[PDB]
Amino acid sequence: IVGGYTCGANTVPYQVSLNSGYHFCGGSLINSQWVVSAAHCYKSGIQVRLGEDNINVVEGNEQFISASKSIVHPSYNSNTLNNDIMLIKLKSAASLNSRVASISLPTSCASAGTQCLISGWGNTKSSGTSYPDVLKCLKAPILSDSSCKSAYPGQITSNMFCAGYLEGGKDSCQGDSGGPVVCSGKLQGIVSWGSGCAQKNKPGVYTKVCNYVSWIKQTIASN
Amino acid sequence: SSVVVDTNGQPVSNGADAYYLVPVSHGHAGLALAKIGNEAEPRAVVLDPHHRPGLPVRFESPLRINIIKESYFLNIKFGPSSSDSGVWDVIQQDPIGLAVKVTDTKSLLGPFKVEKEGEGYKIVYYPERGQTGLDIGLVHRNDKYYLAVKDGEPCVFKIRKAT
Repeated sequence: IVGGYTCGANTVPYQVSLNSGYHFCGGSLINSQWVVSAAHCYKSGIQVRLGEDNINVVEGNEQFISASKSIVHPSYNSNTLNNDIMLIKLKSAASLNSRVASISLPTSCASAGTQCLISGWGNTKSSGTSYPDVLKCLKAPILSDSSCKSAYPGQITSNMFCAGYLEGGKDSCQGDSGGPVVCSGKLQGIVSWGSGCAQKNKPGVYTKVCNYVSWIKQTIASN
Repeated sequence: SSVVVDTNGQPVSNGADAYYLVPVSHGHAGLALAKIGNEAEPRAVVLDPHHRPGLPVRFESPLRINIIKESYFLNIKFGPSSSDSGVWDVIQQDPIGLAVKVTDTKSLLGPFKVEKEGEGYKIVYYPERGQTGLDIGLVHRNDKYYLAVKDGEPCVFKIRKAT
């Protein structure tokens, strides 16, 4: 997280990390047995870690639950980044407590300017690298689609939205992918991609969760 | 879908770290720069015996994930992370052909993928993203090995972390 602040232990109870011995992507807990993330975070034998604030210490309230199914959206296109969403089923139900809570699916899509919360363990610098041990938070608004297509010509699909600050300095970054974008207590976005991190006229682009709500319900119901 | 890794078993970072490309068939060859024709500055990438360890590269994908997959379209660059200099590209140029060269611009999605080949990895060039790929091999000239398109005859690498 570039230009953010320390969340706190209990503050992002829906944030999860995707692991296979190391952290590589963020995720969002949507119910007791299902986590959503980005399609390009797909990996064999994913282990899901819940309730972490410091990832490098076994703080005790953590739960490491292995994935039972890792289902990429069937329309995911490795060339166009469209349909960038993946479902991860946990092998056992996660126990909800002060550090572990589910985030609910959105009812409608948010409109430009809505204030949103982005979190992850990604880079904190726009040039170079520095990875924090504790979870970092950032407040950022959704931007209009007209300015979004101007920033990334020919690349913005109907299932994406831009978010952040046209000035730069505040943005998501490498290592946050799959993590939550929460507006009004609703999971509205998934951190996906961007040109560098926090560069001028290069905002973050995030998968538009609201387009997949029926598919999420159908997939959870079917499996 | 498979993760690209270094010689120590660690996944290749996304732009964060540089890596030496150590060929298995040219143990004493590192990445280096050379002129092709009438160029003043060296812009062509070669394997030069007079350069060990060679020049390290960075792998960049606009995806905000910390690792590199086979299916990601990648930019490959020399020098610092956020810089725009030393970015690889393919340019028609005699007498070598489809030669690997450097420019000072960075496209959003690069034309390179890193794919498993033999006991190591090959750099594969796709003129555009949806297309069929072309392996980068070696063109023998001037006591050095110019990296260039040679489909069917890939140049095999190991990926050594810069430390």
